[PDB]
Amino acid sequence: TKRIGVTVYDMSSFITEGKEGMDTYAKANNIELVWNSANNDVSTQASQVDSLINQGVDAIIVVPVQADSLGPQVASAKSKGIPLLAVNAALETPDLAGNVQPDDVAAGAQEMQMMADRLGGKGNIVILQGPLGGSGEINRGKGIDQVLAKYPDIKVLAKDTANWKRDEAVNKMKNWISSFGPQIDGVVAQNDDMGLGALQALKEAGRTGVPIVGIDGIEDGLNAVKSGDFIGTSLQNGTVELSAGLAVADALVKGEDVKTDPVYVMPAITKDNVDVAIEHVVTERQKFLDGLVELTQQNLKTGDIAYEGIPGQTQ
Ligand SMILES: OC[C@@H](O)[C@H](O)[C@@H](O)CO
Ligand SMILES: [Cl-]
Ligand SMILES: [Cl-]
Ligand SMILES: [Cl-]
Ligand SMILES: [Cl-]
Ligand SMILES: [Cl-]
Ligand SMILES: [Cl-]
Ligand SMILES: [Cl-]
Ligand SMILES: [Cl-]
Ligand SMILES: [Cl-]
Ligand SMILES: [Cl-]
Ligand SMILES: [Cl-]
Ligand SMILES: [Cl-]
Ligand SMILES: [Cl-]
Ligand SMILES: [Cl-]
Ligand SMILES: [Cl-]
Ligand SMILES: [Cl-]
Ligand SMILES: [Zn+2]
Ligand SMILES: [Zn+2]
Ligand SMILES: [Zn+2]
Ligand SMILES: [Zn+2]
Ligand SMILES: [Zn+2]
Ligand SMILES: [Zn+2]
Ligand SMILES: [Zn+2]
Ligand SMILES: [Zn+2]
Ligand SMILES: [Zn+2]
Ligand SMILES: [Zn+2]
Ligand SMILES: [Zn+2]
Repeated sequence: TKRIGVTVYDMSSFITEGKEGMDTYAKANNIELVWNSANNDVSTQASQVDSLINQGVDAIIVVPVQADSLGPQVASAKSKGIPLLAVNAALETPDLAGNVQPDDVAAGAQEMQMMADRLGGKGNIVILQGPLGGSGEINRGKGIDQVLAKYPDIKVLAKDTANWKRDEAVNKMKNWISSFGPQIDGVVAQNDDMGLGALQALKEAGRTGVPIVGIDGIEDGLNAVKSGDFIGTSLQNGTVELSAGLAVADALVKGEDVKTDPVYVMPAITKDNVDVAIEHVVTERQKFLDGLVELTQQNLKTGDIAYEGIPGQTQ
């Protein structure tokens, strides 16, 4: 019955894994999802919002390219009574109908504290950032900086974007390896994708056992934690977070009272608990999807939208 449009920045590993979850929720709830991807381009995303408005969809979910963007389109959707939600990354506009977000400051602090722990509070690092001007970089960078403020003996040799992408991270890391070589004691990657690119560059430079930390717990990232290629990651299960987003949108379409601003808090993943994340994200995905609508509805009541039974979460 209901048609809900989705426009995402790009089909990143996080979004790709999460789409299966969103689609599972949609099928169970008589929602037709209209997928669009913006190729990392603000103007393309603006065009996709506008087309969804024109089509007269029941609701619109945006996973934005840039935080300071889409004002006219958000205004337009609100003026026409079409609920528009930001999910996964943030917008600056005051006109959202909902706003379903990770605590990216906390995630950035958590990854940086994993590295400080690994390094014993001393060493030189490099930092790979998400797309500049996206809330992911802005907020993960705040959290990283909060932790760096406590470690005078940790030095950042370089920071730059690799736009969430593995192969851009390979190239950036190759430049830094050329510039700074075995001065690099660790890599702090704002997502798993970029940390995996950094791993590849290090491997090619003959360099083994350099600590790397990531964010997301995508399939390859979890495998890296399990093998010791990564020191850890922070779980951002897209199947859970994106279906939470859709469930808030569905509730708005239905005129239901709902928490419109829930927060996804990413649990720490290490060798201690990685096995359970691997079951849910990698090896028993279909089983996890079969439980997702029920999980989503339960979590919507507590507000704890990240809960999925990972060791360390609230029991
Ligand atoms: O900022 C929005 C992005 O989707 C991030 O949440 C992911 O961690 C990137 O892999
Ligand atoms: Cl993937
Ligand atoms: Cl699917
Ligand atoms: Cl598949
Ligand atoms: Cl599908
Ligand atoms: Cl922390
Ligand atoms: Cl803590
Ligand atoms: Cl710890
Ligand atoms: Cl050092
Ligand atoms: Cl050292
Ligand atoms: Cl920094
Ligand atoms: Cl690749
Ligand atoms: Cl390649
Ligand atoms: Cl690669
Ligand atoms: Cl993956
Ligand atoms: Cl903790
Ligand atoms: Cl599948
Ligand atoms: Zn699949
Ligand atoms: Zn699908
Ligand atoms: Zn916070
Ligand atoms: Zn902690
Ligand atoms: Zn610690
Ligand atoms: Zn050193
Ligand atoms: Zn900084
Ligand atoms: Zn590659
Ligand atoms: Zn190569
Ligand atoms: Zn994946
Ligand atoms: Zn919780």
